[PDB]
Order: sequence, then structure tokens, then C-alpha cells
Amino acid sequence: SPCQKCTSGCKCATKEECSKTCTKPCSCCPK
Ligand SMILES: [Cd+2]
Ligand SMILES: [Cd+2]
Ligand SMILES: [Cd+2]
Repeated sequence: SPCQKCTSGCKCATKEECSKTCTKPCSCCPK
């Protein structure tokens, strides 16, 4: 489940950015 900034805004392209706004692969980050 994506945070309050990943829905229409998954700005994570690599875990280097994903691990910066999130803590894990929301329902949209990498898999
Ligand atoms: Cd997120
Ligand atoms: Cd993320
Ligand atoms: Cd995401």
C-alpha cells in the first residue's frame, strides 16, 4: 500500500529514491 505521495506520484524509479520517501515497495514502487 502506497503512502500519501505515491498514488498518482510514485516518484521512486530505483530503491535509492524509494528507500528515501518510503520504507518498502508500496503497491507501486519496484517489485
Ligand atoms: Cd511510497
Ligand atoms: Cd516508494
Ligand atoms: Cd510507490
